[PDB]
Amino acid sequence: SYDRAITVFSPDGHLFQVEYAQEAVKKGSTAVGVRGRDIVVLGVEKKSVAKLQDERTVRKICALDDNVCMAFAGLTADARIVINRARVECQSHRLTVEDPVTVEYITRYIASLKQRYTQSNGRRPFGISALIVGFDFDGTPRLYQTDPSGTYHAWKANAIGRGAKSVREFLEKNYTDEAIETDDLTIKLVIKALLEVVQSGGKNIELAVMRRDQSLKILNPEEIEKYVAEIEKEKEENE
Amino acid sequence: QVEDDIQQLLKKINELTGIKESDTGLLAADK
Amino acid sequence: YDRGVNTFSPEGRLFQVEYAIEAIKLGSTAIGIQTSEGVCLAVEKRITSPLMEPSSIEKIVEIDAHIGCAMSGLIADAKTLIDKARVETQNHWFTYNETMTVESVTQAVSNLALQFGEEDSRPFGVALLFGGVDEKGPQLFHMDPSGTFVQCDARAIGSASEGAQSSLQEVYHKSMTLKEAIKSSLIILKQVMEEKLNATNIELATVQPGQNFHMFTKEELEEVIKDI
Amino acid sequence: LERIKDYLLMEEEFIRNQEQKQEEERSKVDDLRGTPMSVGTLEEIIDDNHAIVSTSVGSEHYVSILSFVDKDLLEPGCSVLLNHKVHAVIGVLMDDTDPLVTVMKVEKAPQETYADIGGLDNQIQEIKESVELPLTHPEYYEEMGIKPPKGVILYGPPGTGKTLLAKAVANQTSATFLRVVGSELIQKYLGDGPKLVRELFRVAEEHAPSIVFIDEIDAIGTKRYDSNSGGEREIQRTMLELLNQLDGFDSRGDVKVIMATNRIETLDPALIRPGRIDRKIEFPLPDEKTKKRIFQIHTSRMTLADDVTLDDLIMAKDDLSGADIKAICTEAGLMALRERRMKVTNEDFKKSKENVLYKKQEGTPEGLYL
Amino acid sequence: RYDSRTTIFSPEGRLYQVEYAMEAIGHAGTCLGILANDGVLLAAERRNIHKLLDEVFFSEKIYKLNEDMACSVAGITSDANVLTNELRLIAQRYLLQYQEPIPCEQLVTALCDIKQAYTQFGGKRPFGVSLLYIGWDKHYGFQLYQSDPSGNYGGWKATCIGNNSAAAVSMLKQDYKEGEMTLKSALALAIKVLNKTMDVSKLSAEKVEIATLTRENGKTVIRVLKQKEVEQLIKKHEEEEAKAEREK
Amino acid sequence: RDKAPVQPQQSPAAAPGGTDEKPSGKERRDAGDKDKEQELSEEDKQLQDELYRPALEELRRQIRSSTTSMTSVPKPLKFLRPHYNKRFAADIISVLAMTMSGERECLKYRLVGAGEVAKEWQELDDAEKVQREPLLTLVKEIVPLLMEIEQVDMLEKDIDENAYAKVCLYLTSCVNYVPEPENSALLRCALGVFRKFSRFPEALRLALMLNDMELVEDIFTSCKDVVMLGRHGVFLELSEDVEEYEDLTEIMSNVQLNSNFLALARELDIMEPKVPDDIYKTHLENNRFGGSGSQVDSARMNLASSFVNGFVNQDKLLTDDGNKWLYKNKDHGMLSAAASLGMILLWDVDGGLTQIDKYLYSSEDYIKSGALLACGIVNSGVRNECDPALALLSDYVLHNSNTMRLGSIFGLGLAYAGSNREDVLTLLLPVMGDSKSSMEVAGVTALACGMIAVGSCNGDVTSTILQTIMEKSETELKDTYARWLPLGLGLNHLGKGEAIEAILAALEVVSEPFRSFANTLVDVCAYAGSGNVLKVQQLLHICSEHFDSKEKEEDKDKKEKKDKDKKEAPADMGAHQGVAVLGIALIAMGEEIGAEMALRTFGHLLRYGEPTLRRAVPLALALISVSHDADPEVSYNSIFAARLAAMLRQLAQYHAKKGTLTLCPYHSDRQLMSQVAVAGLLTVLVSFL
Repeated sequence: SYDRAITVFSPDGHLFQVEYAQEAVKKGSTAVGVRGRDIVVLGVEKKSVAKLQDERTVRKICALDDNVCMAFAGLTADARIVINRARVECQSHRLTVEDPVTVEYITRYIASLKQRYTQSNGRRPFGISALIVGFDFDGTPRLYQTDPSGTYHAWKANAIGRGAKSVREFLEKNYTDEAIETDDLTIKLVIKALLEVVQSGGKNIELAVMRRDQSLKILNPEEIEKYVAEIEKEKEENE
Repeated sequence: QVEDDIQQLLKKINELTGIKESDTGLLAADK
Repeated sequence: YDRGVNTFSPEGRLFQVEYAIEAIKLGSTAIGIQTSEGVCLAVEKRITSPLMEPSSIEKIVEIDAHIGCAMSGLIADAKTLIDKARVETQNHWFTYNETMTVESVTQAVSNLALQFGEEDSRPFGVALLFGGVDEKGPQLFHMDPSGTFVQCDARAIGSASEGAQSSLQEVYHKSMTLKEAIKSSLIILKQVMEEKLNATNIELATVQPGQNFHMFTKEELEEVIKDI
Repeated sequence: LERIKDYLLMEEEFIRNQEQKQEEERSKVDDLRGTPMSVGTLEEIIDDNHAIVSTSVGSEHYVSILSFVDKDLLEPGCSVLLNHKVHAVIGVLMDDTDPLVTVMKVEKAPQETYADIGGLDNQIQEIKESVELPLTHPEYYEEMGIKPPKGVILYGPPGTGKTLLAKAVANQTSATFLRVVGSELIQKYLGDGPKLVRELFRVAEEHAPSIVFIDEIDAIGTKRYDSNSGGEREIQRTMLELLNQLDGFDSRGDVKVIMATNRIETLDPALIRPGRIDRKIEFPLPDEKTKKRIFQIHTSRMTLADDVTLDDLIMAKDDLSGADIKAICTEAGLMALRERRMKVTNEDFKKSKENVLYKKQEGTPEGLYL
Repeated sequence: RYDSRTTIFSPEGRLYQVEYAMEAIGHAGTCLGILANDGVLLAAERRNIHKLLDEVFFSEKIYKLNEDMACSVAGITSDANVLTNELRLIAQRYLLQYQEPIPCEQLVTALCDIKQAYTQFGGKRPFGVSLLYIGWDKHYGFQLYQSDPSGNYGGWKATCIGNNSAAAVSMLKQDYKEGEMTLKSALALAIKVLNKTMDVSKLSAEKVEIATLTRENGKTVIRVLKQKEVEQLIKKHEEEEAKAEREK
Repeated sequence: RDKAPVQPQQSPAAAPGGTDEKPSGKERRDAGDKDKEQELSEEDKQLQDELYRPALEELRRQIRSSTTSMTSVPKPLKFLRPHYNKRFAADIISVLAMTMSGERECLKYRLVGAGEVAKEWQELDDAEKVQREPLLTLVKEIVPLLMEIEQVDMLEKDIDENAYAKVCLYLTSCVNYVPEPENSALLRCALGVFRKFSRFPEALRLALMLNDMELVEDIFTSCKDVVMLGRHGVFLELSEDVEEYEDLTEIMSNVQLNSNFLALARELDIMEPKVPDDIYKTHLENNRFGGSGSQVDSARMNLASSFVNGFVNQDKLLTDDGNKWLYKNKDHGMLSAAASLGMILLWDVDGGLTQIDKYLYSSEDYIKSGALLACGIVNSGVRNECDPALALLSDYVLHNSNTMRLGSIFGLGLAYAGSNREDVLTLLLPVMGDSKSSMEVAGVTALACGMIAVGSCNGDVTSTILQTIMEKSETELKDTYARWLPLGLGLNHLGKGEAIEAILAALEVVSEPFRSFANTLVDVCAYAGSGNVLKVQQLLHICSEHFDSKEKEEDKDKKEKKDKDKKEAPADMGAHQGVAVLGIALIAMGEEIGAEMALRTFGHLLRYGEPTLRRAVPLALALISVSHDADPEVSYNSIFAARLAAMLRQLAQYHAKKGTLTLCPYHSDRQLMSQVAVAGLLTVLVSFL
């Protein structure tokens, strides 16, 4: 019983820092991710270019292997350390059994490390929640999410960061059965998610794709302008 | 000047009505 | 005060273990019933979103080919304990060419269910139900965070366990049959749950001595649901 | 041009307000009264036409009543009229209308009515059927025979309309309203909280059916001061007196007790239980659609061009309040008088938007998170 | 309220010591580096300008770290020595392992991880030091980076130190340049920034410090320049002030 | 910039410096100048100077309009003939042409009485049709029909801003502040633009203020063109007065086009949906029959209780509750109970005959006369109940059928409102020529012919009410005659818009204060209410008249007059002392929804000691509310616990549970301080569905 420390329970059976460390994620930048049937795609919002510096270093979407893709929320330093560890874990797994690394094993690694990191004596838990997207077994699209407690939790679409309830609520009203594939409709689905974002500034949108066989492709802020134009065309056709 | 008129001269008619009423005005139980 | 695992109470007791027993209560419910025909077992999933894929959340896991489990509380302490049991069972088969019986499984788990110590960490926050078939027929086993392990004939855990045990002792006797205990359990489940009972809410795990393999029911559980 | 009628009606109102023998028995009662009609205070009442009073300094007498003004008016703890010649009780004095009434008993229906809401129309219906329908039309409690709900809790983010709904219930009212800010209940003495509780709710119970509204009541559990004698073992006594006051005895009365908090987690579970408070009421930040209703209402009486879409001020920020939109309006007016225009254009909204989202919502210096 | 250690969180979730480390940064020396191709610069303000020193070190904030990289620094001064010895050791380990100069980004992330390991672990004092980066590589050319006690690092082109440099960043945005790689232009711009932002009347050269880094034919030399060119830079900038008062 | 280069340009008198300086000043005329135009004292000398001199008129109206003037300012614009969406256009058009043309329209509207101000007025009308913010331009352009061509000139696209905004603020302010004759232009040109428009109850409220007969034909070919339907039959019949449903049923008796408007818009179809649906959606219990019908006995309170039970309308149960309750009853209460079966059932046309038929032609005069009274109560479209009563009426002094004359002349007054029914009034000539010593013969004569005659075409001074004036002044006896005959006189005066009938009856009538009280009755009824405050200061002075019953009705006119601007209706009548005046305010609250200030006045008015005023409080007190409601009732139980007070309490309980039909019967009630024979007609104030 108190917000210190991590080790003792509440008198009604809670952990304060486990519950409180998710708030740092919940005040963090928004990053969504869906799975198609063949091409999986995701993206972050709030690029927030401050007019005088470069932004190629602030990239919140990366990869550990050619088959898996990353995202996170919360603070950036824990994401840096966890991904730098996870690359070496992926490569050590590759040094073992010669398969491409399954998404399930590396999510069990990351959440397990995060949890046994939390259980120890006075280590501040990683206030992040990762998005781990891959299509490995005959191109079966999978995306799991993490938690500061360290619970991998398999979804079909995902939304975190600021206002994640509303952004996930849009996918409730959007995600019918016949999404994909239909890759173009998955493209427009990512575009409608970016239009349903908390700010949807139009130029602060950064999205990355994976066709389950190719590499990670960073798009261009003219294709997305065409996507916003055809989405506004669909809104006018609704009228 | 519709609602302005309405409030202004209606309260003025009220006050002018009040002015002529301000001018028109001029035990055995246990003792 | 009570502030830590290294301090008794003036009357008892921990006062950390008590808050772990309190932290049992937050979880979803689960019910197992021992029948000499075989051990049946059930759980609620408590699905939040339609995006939340239902077969991904694990409640019944497989430790041995004839030993099931069910978890109640913190997911990751339970995952650690399942990991250790999965290691230790295999070592017992390794060193003995035989199956570790489920009571001995539970003694092995409860050896460090309380080995909590930060110097010389915290105690764990999950209660576990073990179902299996040893040489003496089927076995149903109930442990706690405090390692006080005992056998139970039909134990219910988690949230709304009081009326579950009440209506369970209302219906239970020693000579039950299989499908009767199955429907008797899922009646109590749909009495303690808040949502409409369907194919995604619950899942069953049935182990039999002649049907040792596949301690699970997949979408025939729909047919079991529609018979009520 | 409306200054003429304004000044003339104001002066006529003041002059008509300043516009304020035949009876011989009344003059005989006047002559039974003294010329120096002194004033005293009661202690007890004895049935034999006379009772015991107390003087200013503390002399006490068995003095009788001029019986054309009733003795049922007399209660222990009242100020009376006394004589000099036999010191007899002369009559009833109008009571000390103490500064508790002049501060707390707000006579005024303050501002705009239920058309000043945003994101409402369920909670309005809750506070309506829990306070107004027990007040105005309690014929349905005849029709069934059920108790009205007692207590109301308003809780949510700061700037949600706790203040606004408190002013709304005090607008449509027919009962005496009382208002307390929850930070007042600690003073620089030992045991001043329970005295405040007892005198406050006694004055609440004495006049009429009433409504007691207290706000920021959470400022008593999670607040400490160097301006505090005793401390937690007097805060607990203040809480315990209010505890017995709220859910006590003796048919408490038609006094609706309505509370309003920012946070909810640091509060006594013995005070959110029913019996005390039957209608807990959520105030979430409701929707991105009634943003436009608050922009509509808060610009309903200011000249503005078209020049903007409220969707531009929907896709800017994720948490919404009247504290957002009214700040946008006021800062737009500051940018309007900054550029000496009317019919407020878009650039005022844009600079007002950015400067209001920055001041204040960011958290915290970079970085963290980002 | 929820103060005591660096670890664990305060319930928001916010932090205590990262914020207080930045507020420890703000009361220190002001430095800057500028947008320049074919070279890059560093500026620094002399703390403790008392007359009984020696200045026989030639470098007080600048540390020519590997060959082609220097670093300004700001904050608690002994922790800067602690980090700079280790950072030279990291760069020299990289050179030992590969026989290639370090391409500066993994160097920056390595130092950020060194700082971050003291952010998570407990109970240790995190380094209340921000510091700059200039350098050259085989992949991007001249570079600029901003280290932070959080472990976050920013690739800038015009950098930021604390309360004495928020107005400097404001002047850098309002007087932004792009396209001109002429180093004397950026040096005059930096002279203007330190003329306004430092409270030194008429900008005495003993209170300033300027270091540059140019690419010469294979060598990538670092120029800790002397005082007389600083003097004529001051006279040039004050002649530009006379050009500014030509509008009167 | 500085005024050094541009300021001495006013000094030369050469034409080219003016003819380029004034376009140069036109570019800076977007802000007028740098400042508040301190060129004035130097350029006012340039007045006497005379090519582009209308541009000099633009400069001159610009600077004189810029500082201040009331008549010389629009003179360069009326000399200018304006020639040669912008900020400059908002300046010289919006504020300068609005205020400047406004003072020209006011100054010439009060001064002369040209076409120049008509052309400028239409030009500013067009320019504010460009600006498109109405409300202020409209209320400015009222005071210059001009407003007619303004509306049909303005009304093309925007419907609800002009209709709702303009017709709301200018209808309310036109009845509020404006005198009557421009309201006809509101109503006729609003009949034009609303004749263009849909949502016809705007035109039906135009039928409320107009009372026109062409309108209902147009709105029935148009509201039959828009096929709810019986519901606009309902508020059609509620909205309409006595004249236009009989003119409507005669011209629609000719045409009818489907005959369903002869079904709806005379009678019986406002009332066929309600009473079954009244039984259906409402479920009223029995413990107020038994409890409120238990409030003891005494043949008064009990008699009143029968009335209270009777006005209960869950079936016509209190109608058919046995016998021996009316046998306990006595004469005028036997009128009240024989009519009470009328009061339970103001529907069931076929059931009315077969329920009243037992009490028809009975052994008792009061049972049969109150029974035909009940037949007059239950309906207004039957007219076959006339002849059994109508045939009997003549008695020639004071026999039975004169009491059937009271219930049947009154109940037939309840029954029909023709263009002028004349046959029933030819029956009314041997009624006033009969002149029984019973008051309510001439009472229901005047009141019933007034109910026939309310809504007359600006009234009439015809030989009907002229005859009752001369036969009124024939006999000066029983002053209730001298009170209730000017009732029906003023009822025939209702329907006025401009009637000089107060001057006509002023010449014929006035005398000793019986007929000066007739003068104040016509003075009350001829003056329904407008912005006409001169009779309100007349009310202030003649309110202080020493005769204290012309005080009663003359001050009682207030709730008729200022019924819409009701915030001024709180007055200091309680602060006065002429106790009938406290009665007058006690009337003046009345029955609408009754806010907390009204019940706050019932705080003091509830507590008074005279039994006619303590009697007078629960009536309007429970009319104004049709615990909470029963809280002042049990407070009245705390007041008494006389017999009058008990009766008053019963009346209050009954109450607890400008259409002329609700305007007449309470002014018929205003002589209550009297016999129960008067209270035998007390149950004829039929103003509620």
